Amino acid sequence: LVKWANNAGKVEKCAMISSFLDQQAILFVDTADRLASLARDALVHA
Amino acid sequence: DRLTQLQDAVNSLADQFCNAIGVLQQCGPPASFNNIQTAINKDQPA
Amino acid sequence: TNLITHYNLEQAYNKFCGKKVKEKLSNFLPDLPGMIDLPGSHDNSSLRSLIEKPPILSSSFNPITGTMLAGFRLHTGPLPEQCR
Amino acid sequence: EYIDQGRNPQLYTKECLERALAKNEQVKGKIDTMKKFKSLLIQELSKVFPEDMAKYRSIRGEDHPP
Repeated sequence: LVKWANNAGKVEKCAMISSFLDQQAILFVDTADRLASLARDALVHA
Repeated sequence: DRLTQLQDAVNSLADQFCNAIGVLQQCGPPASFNNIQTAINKDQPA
Repeated sequence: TNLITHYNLEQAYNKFCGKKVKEKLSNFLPDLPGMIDLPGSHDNSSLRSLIEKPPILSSSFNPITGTMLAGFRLHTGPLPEQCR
Repeated sequence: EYIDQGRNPQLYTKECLERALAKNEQVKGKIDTMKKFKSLLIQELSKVFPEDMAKYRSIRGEDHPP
């Protein structure tokens, strides 16, 4: 653990950044799946 | 008479809206800014 | 913009690019003496579990009595079912 | 966790390196994918409505991060 301490600063930074990019990358897909329902559910509601 | 086909056209475009977000998301132009073709990611030409 | 150079990640790239890295922790074990078998089972995740309950160990140290450690006075006897 | 199981923490640094590099293309690739749709579609709106030509030019202007 100590011998690895040289990378203690720039591993969590990329772990969150990668998830953030993954979040938006997948949130858009999860976002898109919602519209398919909205393209019919919302039309029904209107 | 003609407005009956307008609603069909309006709904036809509504169906096409969800199809647009279903294509430009998992695909995309393989830019060389990050040489993504080298590794795990998939491939889809422009 | 190149985020690798913007956030000063190029140095990490030059240190941890494609190279020979052991899949295990055998890059530090050989420096140590004795035959060490990699304890990577589930029972070895204690240290992770030890951090959720700090109160198990009070602030500074547990009570200690050096005189009571006389049990470490050991005779000269053999030891089966144990290899050096 | 990698240390506890005797895994390869250094490989994770490489994994993160491949993780950031590949996913940097995702954010940019998506952006470029949806930026060209912005540029071309706005150009298409400009070729259909003559009386609202100036407005479409504003859509592209507000579609940038100024």
